[PDB]
Amino acid sequence: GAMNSSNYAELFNNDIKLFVDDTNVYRVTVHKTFEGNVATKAINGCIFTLNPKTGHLFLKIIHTSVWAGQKRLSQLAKWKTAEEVSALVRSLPKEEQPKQIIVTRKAMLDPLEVHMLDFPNIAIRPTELRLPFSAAMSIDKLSDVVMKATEPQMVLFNIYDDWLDRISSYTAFSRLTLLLRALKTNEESAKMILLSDPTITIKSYHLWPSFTDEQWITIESQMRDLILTEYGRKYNV
Amino acid sequence: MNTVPFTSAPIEVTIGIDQYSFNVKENQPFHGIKDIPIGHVHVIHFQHADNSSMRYGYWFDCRMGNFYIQYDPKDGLYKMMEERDGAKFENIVHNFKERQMMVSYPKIDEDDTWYNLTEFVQMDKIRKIVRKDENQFSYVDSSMTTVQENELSDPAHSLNYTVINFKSREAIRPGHEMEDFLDKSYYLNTVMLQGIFKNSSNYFGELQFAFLNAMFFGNYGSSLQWHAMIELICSSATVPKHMLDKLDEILYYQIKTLPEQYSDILLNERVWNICLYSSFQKNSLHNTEKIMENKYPELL
Ligand SMILES: CN(C)C(=O)Oc1cccc(N)c1
Repeated sequence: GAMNSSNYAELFNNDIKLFVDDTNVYRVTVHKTFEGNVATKAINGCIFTLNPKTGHLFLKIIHTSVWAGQKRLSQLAKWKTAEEVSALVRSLPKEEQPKQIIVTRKAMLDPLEVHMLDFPNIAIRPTELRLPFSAAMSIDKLSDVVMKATEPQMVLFNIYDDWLDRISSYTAFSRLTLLLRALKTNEESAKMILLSDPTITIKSYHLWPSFTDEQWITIESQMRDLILTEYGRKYNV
Repeated sequence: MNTVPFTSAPIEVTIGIDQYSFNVKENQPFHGIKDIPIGHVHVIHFQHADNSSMRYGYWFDCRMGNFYIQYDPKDGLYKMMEERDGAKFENIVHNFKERQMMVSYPKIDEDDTWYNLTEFVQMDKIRKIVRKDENQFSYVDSSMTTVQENELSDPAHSLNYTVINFKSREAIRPGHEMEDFLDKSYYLNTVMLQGIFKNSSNYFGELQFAFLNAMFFGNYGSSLQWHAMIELICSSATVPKHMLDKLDEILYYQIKTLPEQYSDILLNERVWNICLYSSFQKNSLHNTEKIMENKYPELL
């Protein structure tokens, strides 16, 4: 069934599961033509496929060539997403395949379900949560690998860096969702918070700064302030 | 013109014969129905006055035998039976006609309704959907479930309609996932028409039979089947032109005949709005769209 606030701890049990977000698969800039009409130019995108328990991120880069000569691209994007997720599952050993795939947008249910007909024991589920995974292209290293791609490419990351050595996956997911919510609500401010101090670095093999436990509390506190504010600046309160 | 003799009418019952119906009182001197047109299947159906629960009835074709109705007080229903003794039957019928104990199948001469509702329905195909091979006629009632319903429980008492499922390996060619899901022509023309039904007449016959069981018995699984068979054609970009023209005629007469007060349960809003306004064939059902818009504009 649908994933919501009530069954949130299920994300961190020992049944393998993946979130799939398709927001950033088909991306365009809209511009004027010489004749004064409007046209779109596509840019590279990505499927965001995340194991919330382990932090393993399967980032399938979608190169603009996959749209050449195709119609109804927003619709095709959902089926392309489902085809790539299906290909990913088939590439994993049986004992690594997910038992559930949770899609962040309901329009992905039927495309994924049809592509996964071969896997009747994998549950395809929606969610009621408003998860901020679109903001993954606000993470600099992830954006950089997507824009530089010259061909289809899968890139593997751990979106939690080394956090699981010190915190649980519940706490790591909550940190991730807070960082991404902040980046989505006010990217510039959020990015100021994370690196305005020049002595805290991002390791070459990591995505986020090497904060101590105490600095993470400060950082997390600053992100919640941002989110509350912008919610005022937005609604005037 | 043939006759179906009733042994008696011991319980008050509304009797249907095709799209006609009449009331019979407890122990009324009623001995059957005469002047039944040859050349068509027919259905004779029952709703007891005391228990509107369970509409039930029998599909039959008088060319296949001499059939009569006799009430069974143990099982509590009117049962169809075959009389194998031809001279016994003729003598039975002639006596009741002489005593004018029978109602007349009341067909208006201009009226093609029943032909138009049963054009492609054959008894031999009914008997494969309703399996009871010791009889030449077929029992159906409001509660019988379909094979597909059982998968989602008595196999002997099921409606064995052709299983249609748009998210199934039969419907979706590996590697044509998006193509086959958004344009069901493969599934309609290759899997179902060429593979399973053999021709469109058998397809239309099952569609018509499913509608009639939905209308006369309120059979929910039959209504599901009728809508699924409509949707499979409407959701196909490539349909033979003769099939579309015949479908429009079929549906038109079904909508024409439907009780105005049953449209709330017998018509699926989603299927009809999709078929008439969003599907590949949205512009191919002129007669059906005009009668639906003038008779059930609320649904849409
Ligand atoms: C088989 N049916 C048609 C039948 O028994 O009809 C009659 C004939 C004779 C007596 C009575 N009771 C009814």
